[PDB]
Amino acid sequence: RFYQMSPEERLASLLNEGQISADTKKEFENTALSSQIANHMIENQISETEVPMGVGLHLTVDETDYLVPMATEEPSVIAALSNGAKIAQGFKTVNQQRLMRGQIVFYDVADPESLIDKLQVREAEIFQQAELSYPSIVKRGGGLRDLQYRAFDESFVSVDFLVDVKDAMGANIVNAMLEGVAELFREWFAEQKILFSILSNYATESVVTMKTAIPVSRLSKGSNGREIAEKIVLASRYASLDPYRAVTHNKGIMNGIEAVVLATGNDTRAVSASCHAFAVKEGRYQGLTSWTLDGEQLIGEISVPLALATVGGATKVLPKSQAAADLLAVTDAKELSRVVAAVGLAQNLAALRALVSEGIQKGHMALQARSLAMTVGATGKEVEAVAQQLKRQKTMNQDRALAILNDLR
Amino acid sequence: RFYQMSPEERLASLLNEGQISADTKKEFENTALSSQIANHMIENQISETEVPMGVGLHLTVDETDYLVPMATEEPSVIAALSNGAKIAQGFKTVNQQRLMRGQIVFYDVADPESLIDKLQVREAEIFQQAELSYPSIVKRGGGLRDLQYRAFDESFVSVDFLVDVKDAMGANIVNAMLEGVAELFREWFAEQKILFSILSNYATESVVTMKTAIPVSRLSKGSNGREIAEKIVLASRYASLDPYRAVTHNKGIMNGIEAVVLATGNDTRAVSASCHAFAVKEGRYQGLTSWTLDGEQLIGEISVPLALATVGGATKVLPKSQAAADLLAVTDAKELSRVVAAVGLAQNLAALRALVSEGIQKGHMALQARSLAMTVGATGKEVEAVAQQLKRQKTMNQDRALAILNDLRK
Ligand SMILES: CCCCc1ccc(NS(=O)(=O)c2ccc(O)c(C(=O)O)c2)cc1
Ligand SMILES: CCCCc1ccc(NS(=O)(=O)c2ccc(O)c(C(=O)O)c2)cc1
Ligand SMILES: [Ca+2]
Repeated sequence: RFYQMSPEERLASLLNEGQISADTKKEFENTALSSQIANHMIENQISETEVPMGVGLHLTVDETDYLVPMATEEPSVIAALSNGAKIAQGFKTVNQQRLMRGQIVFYDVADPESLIDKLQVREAEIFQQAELSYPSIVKRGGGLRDLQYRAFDESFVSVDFLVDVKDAMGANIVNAMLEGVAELFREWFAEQKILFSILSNYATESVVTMKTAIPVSRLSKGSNGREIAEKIVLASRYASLDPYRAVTHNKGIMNGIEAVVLATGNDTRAVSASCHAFAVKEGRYQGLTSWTLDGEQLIGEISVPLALATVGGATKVLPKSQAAADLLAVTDAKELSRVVAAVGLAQNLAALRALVSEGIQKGHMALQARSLAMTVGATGKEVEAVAQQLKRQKTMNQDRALAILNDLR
Repeated sequence: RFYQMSPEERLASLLNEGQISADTKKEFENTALSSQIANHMIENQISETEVPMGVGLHLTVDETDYLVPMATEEPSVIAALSNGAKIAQGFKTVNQQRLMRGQIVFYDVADPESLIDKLQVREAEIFQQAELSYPSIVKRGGGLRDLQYRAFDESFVSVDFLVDVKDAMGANIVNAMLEGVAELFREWFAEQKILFSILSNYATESVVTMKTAIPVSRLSKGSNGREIAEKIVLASRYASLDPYRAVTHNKGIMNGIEAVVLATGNDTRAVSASCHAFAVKEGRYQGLTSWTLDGEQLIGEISVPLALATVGGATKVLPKSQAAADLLAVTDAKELSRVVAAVGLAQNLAALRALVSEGIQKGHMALQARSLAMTVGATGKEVEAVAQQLKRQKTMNQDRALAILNDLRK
């Protein structure tokens, strides 16, 4: 059976059955992550996806400078982060919490108030069972912190667990705790029915809020920085009115956030789900940032749930995660979340400035022009000279870039 | 001048400045994607992230069987997809559309009605110029299909463009078209002001709806399949009541969807943004699937916006994307979206069945027992033999798995 075959046997079988070509088999064999690691981490393993990784520059958070590992396939994301970080100069923490959530959900509950009374008088025993079900997190100074109770639909009761999982994302800790407590619940309440017991990825107790305050002159190379700031404010407010913009606005933010999450070995689906769900405010999907003009400064703020990890999951077992974490110089998960939120705000700034100025299309083209200048051998003032001239005609390629460079030499 | 340096020079500089260790530099150098490709795709390039890729099994969509490339770092995702697909047996398309969206947004509009009237009488010219701004897509049978107009509070007007981008995701086509039309708008309306012109990732005209119908006996190896089906229906209903569950429910779906999107070289942020926004219904974030009982069958349905690509972006320039596409063997992007939506529904089925039965933790450990057996060298009948013995006691690691394997071989 395929599940029980070695990776080599799996690839040989796919080729034999005509499901992949010999060239595809050879490419699937071209890997850099150890086969033993890859085949351990997932099931039915055959190969890997390689996502380019680069370095985001100029980010400063609470007066500490960072070099940001960013894994993405999308052109201009990393250059845009670097551009936004450089404009903003620095980011400051406004607020931060870090707890992870789980739930045990009962169903067919005749009297939710009565069930809640029986749970609430037993909270000390629940906390003791939570520790017994995962003792190591308590030893390390974390563990269950709070129990909350919600009733739904005259049938359901959610017992909400708020847990300090220290530097892990917390799925294994929380799920082990919940399974152990659910076993005790089944002993105590043999006639109540538990539907499921599972983590929640909606990590509303891991929200971090970061801000920046930018002199408006930094928003343009000319004298119209205030008029750019006013337009950034309008574009950000427009995301609160039109979900077709809000989705794209937040997608841009996530181009930066997801790139760091992926590079550091964190779970990209969990961050995406928590951030996009948090975008729903007052019943409408809206932007995750706010931009306002205060005096002669453009003020930006982001607020996102970032239950990120510096240990566990794929943060250590994948060697590239460890390499990215060395570059980023962060071992504390609270700090990781502050940095990642700042990346999202810097990314959004670069996007909004471009959108309301030359446009993102022209912004991409300017990056392409500079790349072409560098590829054909321009150095120093030559790079900006070739790139600026490339921008004056619509067709750009290496032949034209070299002709410009050689004409200038 | 980090953007000008070569990748090797970048890594040497980071080492020289004490920002990375020698061991980190060596690991960053351990790469399988061509440096020339990686350095041209992104900026400030130094290395790559490697995401394990496996094969999701048993998926059938509209009576065609598939083998699904899935790139993920999370244990159990691929085996869970395979389990859900096997239980479901097959998926059927309910409906599908495929158009991409962009917008030109005007601001400080004194009279939105008058502006819309002036644009609407000029649609032929808008259609003529959208072609001129990207003629290849029209030559290929695509292009602009519809213009819509929305006015807002605070003096904004959005001109909405609905575009057939054929097998591309469409960012380059749509953004080029919008830029060219915006130039024409500026010539026409000197007193109006355009705030921006950009695609929308909220691809509500690329929604696909897929369904499955499952005899309830298939939900348990015992005689209680109907009772499992009832609990799946209630767990799915609960996601309509509690956003704390809905987010996790949809995250599970996206473990499967994102794995295929990533493996095929598609943009994972775009799919995540469109799918999670689409989860908002009647002002509340809810599940992307529905499960009901009808005719002693468990009936599941998913509906997601999937503006996916089989050309462009990273679908061809990354060799692993082409390898994944060979394995998957879809004919066009519409078919890719149908398969990916079916993956999401199969994933959700496997998750809900486990949640209401033995629990996800027990399901993870059963898979870990087999994985440990294979990691230490078990083959054939040894895989299940080692795994079954591992589950009889508490310690789940490689040392114990190897001790069992060597003992069984004595
Ligand atoms: C210094 C470069 C200037 C131009 C530029 C700016 C940003 C990006 N990347 S982005 O922020 O990820 C991004 C991409 C596409 C988008 O549509 C959006 C959005 O609409 O908000 C955001 C790319 C180019
Ligand atoms: C045959 C395996 C049986 C057990 C099992 C089933 C599914 C998965 N993966 S999953 O669907 O991606 C997923 C993971 C974690 C989750 O909390 C959820 C959710 O809550 O919906 C979903 C893993 C294990
Ligand atoms: Ca079916």
